[PDB]
Amino acid sequence: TNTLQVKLLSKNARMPERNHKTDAGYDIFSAETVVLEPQEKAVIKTDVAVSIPEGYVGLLTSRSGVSSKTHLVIETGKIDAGYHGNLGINIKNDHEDDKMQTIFLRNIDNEKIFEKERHLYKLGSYRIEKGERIAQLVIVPIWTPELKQVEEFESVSERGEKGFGSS
Amino acid sequence: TNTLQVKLLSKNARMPERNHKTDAGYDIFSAETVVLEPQEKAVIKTDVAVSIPEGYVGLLTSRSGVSSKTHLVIETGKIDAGYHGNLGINIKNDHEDDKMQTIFLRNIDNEKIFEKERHLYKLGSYRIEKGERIAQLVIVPIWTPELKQVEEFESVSERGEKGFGSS
Amino acid sequence: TNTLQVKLLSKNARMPERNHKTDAGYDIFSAETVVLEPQEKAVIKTDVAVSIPEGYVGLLTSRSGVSSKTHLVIETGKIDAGYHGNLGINIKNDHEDDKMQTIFLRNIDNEKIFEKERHLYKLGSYRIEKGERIAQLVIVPIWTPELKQVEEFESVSERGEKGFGSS
Ligand SMILES: O=c1ccn([C@H]2C[C@H](O)[C@@H](COP(=O)(O)O)O2)c(=O)[nH]1
Ligand SMILES: O=c1ccn([C@H]2C[C@H](O)[C@@H](COP(=O)(O)O)O2)c(=O)[nH]1
Ligand SMILES: O=c1ccn([C@H]2C[C@H](O)[C@@H](COP(=O)(O)O)O2)c(=O)[nH]1
Ligand SMILES: [Mg+2]
Ligand SMILES: [Mg+2]
Repeated sequence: TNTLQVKLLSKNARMPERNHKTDAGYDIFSAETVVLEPQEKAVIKTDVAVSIPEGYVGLLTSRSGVSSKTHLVIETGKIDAGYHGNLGINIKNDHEDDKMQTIFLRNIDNEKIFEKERHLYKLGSYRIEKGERIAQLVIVPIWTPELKQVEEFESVSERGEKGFGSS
Repeated sequence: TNTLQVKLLSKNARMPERNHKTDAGYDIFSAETVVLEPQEKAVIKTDVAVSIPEGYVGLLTSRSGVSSKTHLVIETGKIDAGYHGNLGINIKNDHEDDKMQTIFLRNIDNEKIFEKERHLYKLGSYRIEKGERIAQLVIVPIWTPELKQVEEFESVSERGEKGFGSS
Repeated sequence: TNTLQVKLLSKNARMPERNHKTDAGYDIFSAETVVLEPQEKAVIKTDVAVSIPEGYVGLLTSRSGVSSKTHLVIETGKIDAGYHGNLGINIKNDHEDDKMQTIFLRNIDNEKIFEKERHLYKLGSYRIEKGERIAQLVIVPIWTPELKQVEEFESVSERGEKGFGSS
């Protein structure tokens, strides 16, 4: 009732963790090491399942550090109540593909990764390490009413049909 | 009270549909056939209006299939209580514009569209078909208090001024 | 209790404003003038602090006008209850870097900015002016339960492990 069921699907999974006791979200960790080149897309596995109860939705979203410092973009996942599969981090390296080469991959803090064994990478490539903190899960109540088709609404609003307005 | 008013604005509109009875969102369908080239932006019409009541906001957001499989990016629309206009899907084909040509448009499952009448397209172009399911609407309660300007807050938090932290 | 504490951190700050009395969000204004070139990223300062109470999260998100009309992309910030720092607008000019030059910067309505003193800019560059309305803050209640690790969930759902489905 004030409890959320969490299922760890492999040895690579980490239990989600809340930094401060009043923060919104539970930190989410990668269960896989992946390199993403510029423009490359992936669904990164967490090997974590949850059982969000009816009346709620999970928002599987970015962290402020990773999104602001790198070109790694996470599309917010709407995690349905009842979904018991592996939580997937839906991600793109949105660094441009400019055809330049470099010796340095970048980590999720945008720091150059110095390797003893030197290799050539596409400029703007990132490595995500297993066990790194790349997303968070925030759970929010939802309203799911019956839909009633109408020809006209039962009240006239101040806003009306106005949208996509200027600044 | 557990009812949402929905107004269909044309013959091309489809009534929004919830897949599972505990899912968060109502599937939203395009009322238009559009081709989007790489980097092209549009507001796609649903020809659907709704009357979200005070105390709530609608989140007009992506589906997991379309966002993960294509370069089609939907910016989450915050649908105001009282807004009675046509719901617009705010979208970009974020495929890079690399100047390559192809015979194949892609659908929203990222499958090549085979045509009897062959044409040249920009590589990374998508067609969205009228009646296709490209977004969803999730409704969430909101807190809208009066704002009280202060010189200092009435409590000291654990978090304090910390933000945009590392991993 | 129906009150939100707001702290103005400088003379460049503006008090957040709700357009209609039933709208979801409080408009948020830039405290800085910045030019963003294609692919450039920034955290734009508002010089505004807030004290979101426990049980809520702030969503610092785009406006419909700016996102639909420009290539300026704002990543939704999850503003923690207790965070008392300067609200940062996490932004990218996602206009492609095509190496073309122009005399015209664009404003956030995507209008060309005519200058008496003519200068060369990168095509797709935007200027954000201090005091312009570029984001909004929507506050939403959250559920933050204790996590209970399990080997199997206490109910079988209709959805099950299904996710990232087709259209
Ligand atoms: O970023 C995401 C988005 C969705 N899902 C899963 C959980 C959702 O309940 C399910 C939705 O799938 P469709 O309804 O789009 O098929 O996919 C994820 O794991 N991560
Ligand atoms: O993706 C979106 C975003 C907004 N709107 C509409 C409904 C909102 O209430 C209204 C907000 O317009 P402004 O307040 O930004 O002018 O625009 C949409 O239809 N789709
Ligand atoms: O777009 C954003 C995202 C986050 N934050 C601040 C407020 C949050 O509480 C804090 C989170 O920082 P980390 O927990 O990611 O370190 O950063 C912003 O000001 N703007
Ligand atoms: Mg891009
Ligand atoms: Mg979002």
